[PDB]
Amino acid sequence: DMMYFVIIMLVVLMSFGVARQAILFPNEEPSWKLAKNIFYMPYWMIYGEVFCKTGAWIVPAIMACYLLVANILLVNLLIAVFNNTFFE
Amino acid sequence: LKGANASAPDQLSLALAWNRVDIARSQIFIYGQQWPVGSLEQAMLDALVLDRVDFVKLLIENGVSMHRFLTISRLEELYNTRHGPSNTLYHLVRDVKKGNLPPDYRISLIDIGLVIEYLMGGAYRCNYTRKRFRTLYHNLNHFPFPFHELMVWAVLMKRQKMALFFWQHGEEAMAKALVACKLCKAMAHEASENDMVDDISQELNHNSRDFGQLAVELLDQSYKQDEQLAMKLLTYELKNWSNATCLQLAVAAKHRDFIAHTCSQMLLTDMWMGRLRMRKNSGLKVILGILLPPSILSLEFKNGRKIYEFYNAPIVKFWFYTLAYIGYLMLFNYIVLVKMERWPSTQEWIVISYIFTLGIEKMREILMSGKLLQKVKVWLQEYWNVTDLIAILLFSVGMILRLQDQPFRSDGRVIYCVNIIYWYIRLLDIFGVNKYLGPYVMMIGKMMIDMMYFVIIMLVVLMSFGVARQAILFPNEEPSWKLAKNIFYMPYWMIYGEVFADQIKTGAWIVPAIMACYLLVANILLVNLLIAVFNNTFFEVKSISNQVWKFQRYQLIMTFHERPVLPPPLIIFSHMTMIFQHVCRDYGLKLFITDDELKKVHDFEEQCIEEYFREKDDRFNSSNDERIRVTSERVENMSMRLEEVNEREHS
Amino acid sequence: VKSISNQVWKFQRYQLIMTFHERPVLPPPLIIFSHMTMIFQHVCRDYGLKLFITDDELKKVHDFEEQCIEEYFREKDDRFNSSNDERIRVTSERVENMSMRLEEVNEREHS
Ligand SMILES: COCC(CCO[C@H]1CC[C@@]2(C)C(=CC[C@H]3[C@@H]4C[C@@H]5O[C@]6(CC[C@@H](C)CO6)[C@@H](C)[C@@H]5[C@@]4(C)CC[C@@H]32)C1)COC
Ligand SMILES: COCC(CCO[C@H]1CC[C@@]2(C)C(=CC[C@H]3[C@@H]4C[C@@H]5O[C@]6(CC[C@@H](C)CO6)[C@@H](C)[C@@H]5[C@@]4(C)CC[C@@H]32)C1)COC
Repeated sequence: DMMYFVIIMLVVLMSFGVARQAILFPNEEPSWKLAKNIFYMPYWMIYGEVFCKTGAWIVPAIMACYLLVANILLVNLLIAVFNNTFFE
Repeated sequence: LKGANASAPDQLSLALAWNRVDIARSQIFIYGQQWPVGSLEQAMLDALVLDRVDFVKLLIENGVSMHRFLTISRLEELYNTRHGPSNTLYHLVRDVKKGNLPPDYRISLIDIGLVIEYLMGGAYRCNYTRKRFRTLYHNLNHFPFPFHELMVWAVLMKRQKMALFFWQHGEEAMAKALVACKLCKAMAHEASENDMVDDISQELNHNSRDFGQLAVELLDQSYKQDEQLAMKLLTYELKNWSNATCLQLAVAAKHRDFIAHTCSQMLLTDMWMGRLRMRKNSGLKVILGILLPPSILSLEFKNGRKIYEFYNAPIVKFWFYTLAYIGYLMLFNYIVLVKMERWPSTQEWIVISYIFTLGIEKMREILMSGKLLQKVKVWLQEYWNVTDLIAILLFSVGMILRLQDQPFRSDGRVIYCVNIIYWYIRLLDIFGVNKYLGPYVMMIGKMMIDMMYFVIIMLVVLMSFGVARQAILFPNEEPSWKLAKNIFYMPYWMIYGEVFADQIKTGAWIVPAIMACYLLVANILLVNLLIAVFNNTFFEVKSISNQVWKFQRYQLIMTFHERPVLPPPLIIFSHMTMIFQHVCRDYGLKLFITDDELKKVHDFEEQCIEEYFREKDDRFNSSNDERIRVTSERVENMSMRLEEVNEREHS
Repeated sequence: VKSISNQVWKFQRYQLIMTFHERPVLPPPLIIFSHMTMIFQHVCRDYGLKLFITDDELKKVHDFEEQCIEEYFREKDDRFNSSNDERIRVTSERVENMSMRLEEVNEREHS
C-alpha cells in the first residue's frame, strides 16, 4: 500500500515540479540539471520544508493547491487504509 | 353450488367471483365433469382479467393450454380490461401518442409496441412494430411464445403476482427477468415525473428490485451448476427481445450486482483477452509482442492471419494507446522544459498533431453516437469529456497566441505550462484499468467532498487570523491590492510547518497569543477530526468503489473494442479511410449460435430454474420457524382431538 | 458523537424556523424603520405556527387517528402472538397438559 500511494504521489509531484520549473526558468539549455529540478524541491517541500517572469504569480497558487492535495487528501487516506487493514 | 343444479361453467363462475379456490378444487373438478367445449378457455379468459392467480394455475393444471388459448384478439381484450387494479398504462399510451387519442380510445398492439420502445431505450425495436406483424395485423392467430407476452402484459398493468407466476414458465427466463426489471424501473421514473399518487413510484421500484434479485440468483445457480453453459447463456443473440444479449440488457438496466458477479467478470476478461490464450502473465508479454513482431508468432492463439488477429484484441489496442500517450507526455515535458524558439520545433509539431488528431477523433465519436442535441448531452454526461474539451480549447488558444509577438509568445508558453498539469494528471484514467488503482482513484474522488467541507472552515479561521494580525501590525497602509494578499498567504504557509516566530507598535504582543490559539485550533482540532471522518467513512466507500469499478469494466472493454487499431498520433491514416469507403461483431459483442445449441441452452436454463425453485422450497420447509409453527398448530389440533376423545365416557 | 449531533441538529431546525418566522422583514442594518414604526402602532399566525381547521375536517381527522391507533394495537398483538418465544411456551404448556390427560386416559383399564 505504501508503494501504491508512492506511485500516485510521484505523479502529482512530478506534475507540479515540471509546471513550476517551466514557468520560472524559460531560457534553459537542455542539460541533465533540468531532470533534477523537477523532483528535488517538490519532494523536500512536502516534509515541512516549505518556502518579473511572465505569469510568475501562478506558482504560489499551484503550490497551495499541490500542498493541500498531497499533504491532506492522500496522507489521511493512507492512514485510513493502514487503519482498516490491520486486524487480519 | 348443489342447490342451483346448473351447468359446470355456472358453478365455476360463481367460485371465480367468490375467490374461493379450494371449493372449486374439491367440489367442482371431480370424476367426469363433462365440460362443454370452449368452457374452460372462457373461464381462463374471465380469470385473467380479474387477477386470480390461483384460478389461472388451477385451470392450467386441468387441461387448459396457453399455446391454444392465447390469440391476438384475446391479448387485445386483456390489454383493454377494466375489472382490475389501478394501472398507469393509459397515461403512458397518452404520452406516447401525444394526447391525440379521443376519449374511450381502443388500444391496439401497435400502441403497446410503441410504449415498449419508448420505455426500453433508444436502440430497442419491439417485435410488435416490425413490418411483418403490422402486415399480419392490418389484414385481420398464433403466438410462438405466449408466456413472453403474458409476462409483459402483467408487468405493464402492475400485477406483480401474475408476473411472478408467468416468469417461471417458458424459455429465456433471464431475459424475461432483466426486461421486466428495466420496464419497472422506467415506469417508476415516468410515474415519478408526472406527479402521480407517489405510491406507484415506490412500488414499481420494489418490483424492479425483486426482478433484479431473481435474475442474479438464477445466474448464480447457473454458474454454480456449469460454467461453460452459463457463459454461453450470457452472450447468444435473443431473437425475441430486439436482438440483444443478456449482458446488454443488464447494462441498460444499470443492474450493478449482475455485472459484478464472478461469471460476468470471467466473461468480460475472456472478451478483454480477445483471441489470445495467455492468462498466467500478460501485459509485459503483450508489449513484448507489440515491440517484437517475431515474438507474436511464439504466442498461442485460440481456434499471416495471426498478426491481424493479434492487433484486433482490445488489450493490444489499450497498450498501444498507453504507449502513445506516454510518448506524447514525454515530448510535452521536453518542449516545455527547454527554450522556445520563434518557430515551433519538431517535437512541438508532433504534440500539436497529436492534440488535433485526438480532438477530431473525439468529435467524430460524438458524431457517430440521432438528433444532434441529444448526442451532445449524452457525451457531455462524463467529466472526462468536458475536461478534455476545455484542455483542447485552451491548448488551441495557446497555439493561436504562441505564433504572435514576443509578449504574446511568452503568454502562450505560460498557458502551455499551465495546461501540462492536466495531461500529467489524466494518467489516473489510464491507471483505472489496473485492478488496484481503480478503486483508490474512485475513493479519492469520493473523499474530495469531505475534504472540501473542512477546507471551508479552515479558510474561515485562517482569514480571521490573517486579517487580525495584518491589521494589528500595519496601521498606516494605503488601500491597495497588496492588502488582499497578506490576509491569506502567511497564515496558510504557517500551517504546513513554515511557522516563523521571527517574522511575527501598540498592542503588538497580542500577535503571538492569537498565533498560538490559531495553531492549536487549526493544526490540532480540525486535522484530527478530518482524520477521524476519513477513517470512519471508509468501508462502505471502498465497497461501493469496488462495485462501481467492476461495473465499468464492461464500458471500458466495449470502448476499446470499438476503437480503431492505430493510436491517436498516427490515426490520420485511418481517419481518411472511412471517407473513401463511405461513397464506395462476430465476437466481443454477441455470439451467434445455431438451432440445436439454442434448444440445448433452453433446456439447460429450464433445468436450472426448476432446480433453483425446488432448492428454495426445500430450504424454506426445513427452517426452524416453519417447523416451530407447524408443530404448534399440529399440537393444538391434537390437543383438541384428544380432549374430544377423553370427553366421551362409555363406562 | 455524530449520531447525537445529527439528532440535535434535526431538533434545533424547529427553533431556527420559529426564530426566523418571528423576525421582521428588514435586515439589522436598515431595521431602524421597523424599529420606529412599531412604536407608533403601540398607542394606535395563520400558518407557520398553527392550522385552523373546520369541524367536518376535525371529525375526519379524529376518525383517522382512531383507525390508526386500532390498527397499531392489532398489529402489535398479531406480531407478538406469532413470535418464536410465544409459540414455544404455548406448545410446551399444551404438550404438558396433553401428556397429563393421556396418562389419565391410559390409567383406566376396562379390560
Ligand atoms: C550541457 O550540455 C549537455 C548536452 C546534452 C543535452 O542533453 C539533454 C538531452 C535531452 C534531455 C535528457 C535533457 C534534459 C531534460 C530531459 C527530460 C527530462 C524529462 O523528464 C521526463 C522523466 C519523467 C517523465 C514521466 C517525464 O519526463 C523525461 C521523459 C524527460 C527528459 C528525460 C527528455 C529528454 C531531456 C538533457 C551535450 O551537448 C551536446
Ligand atoms: C495603489 O493604488 C491603487 C488604488 C486602488 C485602490 O484599490 C483598493 C480598493 C479597495 C480594496 C479592493 C483594496 C484593498 C483591500 C480590499 C479588501 C480586502 C478584503 O478582503 C475581503 C475578502 C474576503 C472577505 C470575506 C473579507 O474581505 C474583501 C471583501 C475585502 C476587500 C476586497 C474590500 C476592498 C479593498 C484596494 C488606485 O488609486 C486610485
